[PDB]
Amino acid sequence: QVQLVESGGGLIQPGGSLRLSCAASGVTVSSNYMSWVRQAPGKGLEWVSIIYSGGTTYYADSVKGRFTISRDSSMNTLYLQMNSLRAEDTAVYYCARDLMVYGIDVWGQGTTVTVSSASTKGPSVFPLAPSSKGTAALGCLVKDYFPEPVTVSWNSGALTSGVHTFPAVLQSSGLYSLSSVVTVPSSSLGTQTYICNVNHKPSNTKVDKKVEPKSC
Amino acid sequence: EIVMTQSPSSLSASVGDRVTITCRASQGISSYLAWYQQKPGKAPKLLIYAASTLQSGVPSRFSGSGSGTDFTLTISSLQPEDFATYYCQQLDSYPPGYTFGQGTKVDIKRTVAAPSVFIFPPSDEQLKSGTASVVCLLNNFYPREAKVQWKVDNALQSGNSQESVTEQDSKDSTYSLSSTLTLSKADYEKHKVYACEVTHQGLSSPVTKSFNRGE
Amino acid sequence: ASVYAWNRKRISNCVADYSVLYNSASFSTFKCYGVSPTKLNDLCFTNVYADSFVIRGDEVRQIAPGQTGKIADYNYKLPDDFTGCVIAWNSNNLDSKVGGNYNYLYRLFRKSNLKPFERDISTEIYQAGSTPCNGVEGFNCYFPLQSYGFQPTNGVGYQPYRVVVLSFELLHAPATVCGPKKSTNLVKNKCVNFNFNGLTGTGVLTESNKKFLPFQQFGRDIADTTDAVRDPQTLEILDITPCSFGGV
Amino acid sequence: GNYNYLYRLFRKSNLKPFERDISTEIYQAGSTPCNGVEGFNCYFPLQSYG
Ligand SMILES: *[C@@H]1O[C@H](CO)[C@@H](O)[C@H](O)[C@H]1NC(C)=O
Repeated sequence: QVQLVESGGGLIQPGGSLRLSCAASGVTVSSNYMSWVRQAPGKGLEWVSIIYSGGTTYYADSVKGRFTISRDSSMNTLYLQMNSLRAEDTAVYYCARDLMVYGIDVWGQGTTVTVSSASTKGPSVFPLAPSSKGTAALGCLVKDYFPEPVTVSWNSGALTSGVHTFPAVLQSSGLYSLSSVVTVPSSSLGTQTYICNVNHKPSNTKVDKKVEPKSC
Repeated sequence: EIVMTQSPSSLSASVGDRVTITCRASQGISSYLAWYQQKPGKAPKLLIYAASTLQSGVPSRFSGSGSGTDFTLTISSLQPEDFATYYCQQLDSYPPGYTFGQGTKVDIKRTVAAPSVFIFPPSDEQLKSGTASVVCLLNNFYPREAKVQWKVDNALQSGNSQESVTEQDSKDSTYSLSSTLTLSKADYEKHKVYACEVTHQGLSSPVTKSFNRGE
Repeated sequence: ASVYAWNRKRISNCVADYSVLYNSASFSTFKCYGVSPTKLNDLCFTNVYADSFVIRGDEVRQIAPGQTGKIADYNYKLPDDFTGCVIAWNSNNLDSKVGGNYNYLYRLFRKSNLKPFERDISTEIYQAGSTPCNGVEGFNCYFPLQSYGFQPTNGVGYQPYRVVVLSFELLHAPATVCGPKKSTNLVKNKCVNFNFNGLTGTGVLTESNKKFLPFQQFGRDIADTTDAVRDPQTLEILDITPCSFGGV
Repeated sequence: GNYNYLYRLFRKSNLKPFERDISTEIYQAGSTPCNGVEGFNCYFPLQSYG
């Protein structure tokens, strides 16, 4: 069993502190080049830190003087101590065994770090009404919630064909937004009710919104 | 500093195709290069190390070649489990850090499909709050490349919109895209004609959907 | 030499002309710790050590006191209190081949850092995991050495540099390495302040009449006073008559 | 690292008692005249403390 298992991630306000663990089996952490690599949403892998088997450590410029890599030989575990956290530290954090010229061959499953001043908030659910003008589109706008995730269904699961729930985007305000759409026959807009079901466990919010043709 | 230039940003491939991905070092790095595979939500998987050596356990259809500045990855016969993102890494660089290529997404090839475009006005409920969201929908299209332009009273709007794309549909291999235009209620009520203009390979000429505020 | 197997030449019992070194336009790195380069020619040491090897350009900065990295930790380590000079120059025209020069190797895997001036030439398989290796390579079982493979098209950071580390050791034993300590011309029949081989004084040097033995250097009068000297370069004996003086 | 505190590293001769030297003339460590241009064997006499 050669694997790396990360833990310790979570949601934390800026300026807080967070300690990540990386438990290894098979690989001996203190006998290897061990790195921390992170990946921000939609961005590329960014190296954070590395500790040599002999004890030498290095850090990315962006984390110098705030992060500290370490290890416990008795626990065969790698650690990353993250102080003075900032919003732009938000990413999934991987631990990895580096073989230099032989590449990076063992990666963990990743732990997620989210740094934000945003207050937990349930979403507003607004209708995206089908236009008056063979098939019509309608949906729901799930705006201004935090943190991730929300799930959306239609007619309590009875409407699944043609449903597209988009990945959420982060707004300048630090809250998430998201839309769920479905395409349906124009001929049904008067005889078939469409309700979207929005669930956001962090805020204990379940909202059902009926989407109707708009009345000019 | 050494720069890695990877191309293309995306390619489309059917199962059985020969795929080729290219990586260019801004100066000679000899054989100090590695190739990885990564799928949405998963960690990277090492494929080739030292430019041309096959990592243990990686299928033999993967192969790397090149030394100096120009490097290629090669998938001799693309399998269903090979649809992923791929990128190169300069090995043992200085200053410390991992320089990765920009990445190549390998999606499922299919016939061209033009999007269905729908525009949605802000709801009356939302307008009561102070913010107007305008949403433009691009439904079931292929390929992924698509350009959406918002126009407000024929003024091309940039800087106040965000886009979201789904993953390739597991049944018809299309994409769907949404675009959300956010305005203050006060600004929104200063203009009449709201439109998104969509250009796409499947459309002979840009398709525009619009509404007039209050109609 | 390959950096892991760096070469060491022990230099003793000789005169060192350092003018050849510091006045050279052909070195790209030349950093001295604990000694001034120009002011080395008037110093004696008991031993000089010359360590030489090849590394990457990006690694040249690791040949210094208090540095870290694969070379300083696992290949060549200077002490924190280093008294010597590190000299380096680009040798891409020499130590790279078009197919890649794989003759130069470095240690890539080692459990702990080298002590200063330690030289590890072991080839034991490196146990990166829990189960042992027993000389068999494989996963978690890695040959400790790796090759640079210098190609001439490499950027400077990957091109080979030759490095020579001069260490200057001073023990409680007779010194055998000193610097040139040149001399000048000599003038006669004029009051001069003179410094012959080990003695110094003031006086007038004149052509002598004595017959010194082949091994005699310094004369001596009856009252334990220097009287004549043997010129170190010219095999001529010079009488030392103290410069004229008297009461006024 | 505070580097506002400096120390002179080179000088053509030792200071006399209570002598003060604040000149920034380029020290010529080699045989090549510097002509006020820093470079190889042409150093700024001051160096910052770490
Ligand atoms: C010393 O060198 C000079 C020329 O540099 C030469 O004329 C003289 O004979 C030499 N003396 C001895 C003892 O070799």
